[PDB]
Formats: sequence, structure tokens, C-alpha cells
Amino acid sequence: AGSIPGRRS
Amino acid sequence: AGSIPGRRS
Amino acid sequence: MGSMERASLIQKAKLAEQAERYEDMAAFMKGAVEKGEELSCEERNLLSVAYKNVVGGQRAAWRVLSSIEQKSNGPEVREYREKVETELQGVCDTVLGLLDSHLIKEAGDAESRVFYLKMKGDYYRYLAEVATGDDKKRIIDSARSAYQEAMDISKKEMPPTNPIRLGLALNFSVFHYEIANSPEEAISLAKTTFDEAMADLHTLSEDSYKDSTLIMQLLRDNLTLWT
Amino acid sequence: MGSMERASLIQKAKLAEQAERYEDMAAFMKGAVEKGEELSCEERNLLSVAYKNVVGGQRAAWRVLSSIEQKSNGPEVREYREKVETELQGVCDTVLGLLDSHLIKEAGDAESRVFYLKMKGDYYRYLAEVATGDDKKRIIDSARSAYQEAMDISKKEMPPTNPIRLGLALNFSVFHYEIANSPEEAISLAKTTFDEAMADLHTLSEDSYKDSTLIMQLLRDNLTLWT
Ligand SMILES: *Cc1ccc(C(=O)Nc2ccn(C)n2)cc1
Ligand SMILES: *Cc1ccc(C(=O)Nc2ccn(C)n2)cc1
Ligand SMILES: [Cl-]
Ligand SMILES: [Cl-]
Repeated sequence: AGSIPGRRS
Repeated sequence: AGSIPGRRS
Repeated sequence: MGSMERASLIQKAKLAEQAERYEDMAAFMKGAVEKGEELSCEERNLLSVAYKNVVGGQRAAWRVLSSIEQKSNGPEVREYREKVETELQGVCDTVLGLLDSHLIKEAGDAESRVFYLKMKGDYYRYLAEVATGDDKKRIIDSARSAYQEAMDISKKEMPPTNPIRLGLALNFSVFHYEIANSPEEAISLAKTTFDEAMADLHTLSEDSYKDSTLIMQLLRDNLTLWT
Repeated sequence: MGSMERASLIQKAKLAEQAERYEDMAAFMKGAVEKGEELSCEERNLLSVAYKNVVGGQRAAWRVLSSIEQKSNGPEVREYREKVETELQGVCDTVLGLLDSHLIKEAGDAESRVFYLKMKGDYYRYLAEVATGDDKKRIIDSARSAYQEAMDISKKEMPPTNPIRLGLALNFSVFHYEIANSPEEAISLAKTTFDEAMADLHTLSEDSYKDSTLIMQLLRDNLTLWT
């Protein structure tokens, strides 16, 4: 189950 | 140009 | 970072992101927040990306060590898992401290307030992932309360396709499924969020359409995994 | 790490590798070395893998920042490149200090002595990558001298297919090509190393054959890039 990746920008 | 990776084990 | 200019901290945060030096990036953005001024949209994203990467590495390591520890059940595996766990909790506490002093109370616009409250829910969720007892219930309720206030504002003040609103609903649905033992609530929220966004896509430009449909695909991916 | 048992440090280094926590892994292995006992073959590999990953991240970040700095030619990019550069130099100095106090002087067997001297050449090579003047020439000579002593021992004491001997020759050839401005020496060393290993492969078991041919492929890859 994926949360927002939010690792870029 | 690659040296030995040597990043595992 | 008290002796460095706010603008230099922001510039160096962007450089650290390019260098994939996320610990540095987080320290720079922490220094920028502590200058006491509100953060722009771009600056909020830099703060979020920095700490998400830092705690993301800690969570991944904690899961590896927790899995090894469960298979074993000397003190070394437990001790090292505890060390990583304490470091993760310290980073979460640092982020929560920044939101509480004083990002959230100065955030008046919907876009900033929802952003920070979603962050608050996320980092309490990360604390809940490693919590066990006496505090797990209160930590879970702290996450739920932050997410819920963010939801209430986003439903009142943002269109259903707003990427912040969509990402908040995505993460709240993950909270329901993974933390709160409420998979039906998780599925219902993801479905209703997706359907209401789909009906609003006709209002968007080409670029906004791409932004919103990307996050709707993440909701769809979860529904596919959960059903 | 003075209060932790040597065996616990080794165990935790292995756990940190599984968790991809290479900074921790390096600190654990540094503590193990400072216990003062010689290192086993496995323990040497753990020390090497830990610091190779740490400095590998620093070198990658330094290259990103150095490239941005060259394109610009405020002080921020230079300042941040300098900060990363100083941190990289500190890690190299730490490794070189461990080899000098007292890994190398207690290493009597060919397998341990060549291993440590190759390390010494590698970390002086990393220092040379970021050095400019007054010291770059002396740093380059320090790398060359370490590699050369390792070569001399490995040619006398190891078969041409020994993975340590092959990896030493590979890295010395990279030193010649990238640091010493001697591409013909780099190509000649890589070719002679490959050919002499090929002629010795018939002596090896199935598993040793796989170990040696893997490194010979790395020599071949470089020759393909250089010719
Ligand atoms: C919680 C969260 C993090 C990141 C996003 C996102 O990708 N937003 C976005 C994409 C394009 N634009 C303009 N904003 C959403 C939610
Ligand atoms: C400098 C260096 C690092 C790593 C190797 C290597 O891969 N050695 C190896 C493979 C299999 N066995 C038993 N040893 C070589 C050289
Ligand atoms: Cl520990
Ligand atoms: Cl700096």
C-alpha cells in the first residue's frame, strides 16, 4: 500500500 | 572507467 | 544554521537535493524554518521532500531490522533496532516541533494549512508504525486528528482535483488501512476521492490534468491492492 | 565504540549492511579495528564495504556540486562543495589513519597486506580526485607508492587469478588513467592483467572461476571504454 512518494522536487 | 564496485558483502 | 542567510539556506537545500544529500537538505530547511518567516509553496515542498527522504531511509532500515528481530524470536539485533528506532523518533519529533513552532499557527491559507496538517498526520503515522503500548493509541489519535482537520479544510476550500487534497486523501486512506485497522474506511475514502476527482478533470488545463491524474493512479493502485 | 564488545560490533556491522546503513556500518567497523586485534578475511571485507559506500556517496555528491560550480564560472555553490569536500577528506583521513594505526604494520600474510595496501592506494586516490595544488602531486605519489607495493607483493605471492590481485590491478589501472594522466600505462596494465588471468583459469574450481571471470570482465569493460 503506497503513500505519496514525495521524494522528488 | 570503473574501479571495483566493492559496495556489497 | 543561525548565522546563514535564509536565502542561502534555501539555495543550499536545492543543491543538496541535486546531490541527493537529504540529511543536509533537511538541516538547511530546518534552519530556514527557524528564521521565523512563513514558507512559500516551493519552500514547503523542499521541507517536505528533505524530511520524507530522511525518515524514508530510517523506516526502511527499521523494517529490515524488525524483520530480522522477529525471525530470531544475543541482544544485538534488538539493541540496533532500538537505536534506529530512537533516531527515527527523533526526526519525527523534530518535524512535529517545526510544525508546532510555529508553522501551523501562522498558516492561514488553505494550501499552506492543509499542507502542514497533512505533514503532521504523516509524521505521527510514522511514529505509530514503531509504537507499541501506553502511547500507540494516543499517537494514532494524534495522526487521525491532524488528518481529519486537513480533510475538513480541503473539502471546504479546494477543488476535488487539487493535488494537495488528493495526496492528503491518499495518505489518510493508507493511515486507515495500515495503522487504524479500518480497511473498509480506507477503500471507501480512496474510491470516493478518485470518483470525485474524475468528475472534476474536465475543468483542468493539460498540465494540471497530468498532475491530478498521476495521484489518482496512486489511489487506483491501492484500491487494486486492497480489493 | 569502546564500551561495545568486538563481536557485537562485527554483528552490528553485518546488520547495518543489511539495512543499508553504511555510516553506522563504518562506525561499527572502525570500533572493531580500534579493539587492536587483526581482522579476518570477512572482517576486512566488512571494513572495506562500509567505507566504500560512505565515500562513494560523498564522491557522487562532490561531482554533482563541482559540475554546478564549473557551470557558474553567490558563494553558496562553492561553500557547499567545500563542505562536502571537507567531509570526504575527513573520511579518507579516518580510513588512512586506521591503516596506519595499525592494520598495515601488523599484516604479514600476502592476502591481508595486499588488501590493506590496495585500500591505502584507493583512499589516497579519492583524496587526489579533489586535490588541486601544493599537495596534489604528493597525494598522487602516495597513492602510486601504496599501489606499487601492493602490486609487487601480489605478483610474488598470489596467482594471476586471485580476486584481490585482479581488483588491485583494476584500480591501479584506473589510477593511471584517471589520476596520473597515463592512459597507455592503464591500458597496458589492464591488458597484461587480463591475459595472464585468462591463462590461469584452467586451474580453478567452478566457484573460483566465477569470482575471477567477474573481475576480468571489469578489466575488459575498461579496455573497451579506453580503446
Ligand atoms: C502530499 C503530496 C505530496 C506531493 C504531491 C504532488 O505531487 N503535488 C503536485 C504535483 C504537481 N503540482 C503542481 N503539485 C501531492 C500531495
Ligand atoms: C578490491 C577488490 C574488492 C572486491 C573483490 C572481490 O569481489 N573479491 C572476491 C569475490 C569472490 N571472492 C571469494 N573474493 C576483489 C577486489
Ligand atoms: Cl547499537
Ligand atoms: Cl555550506
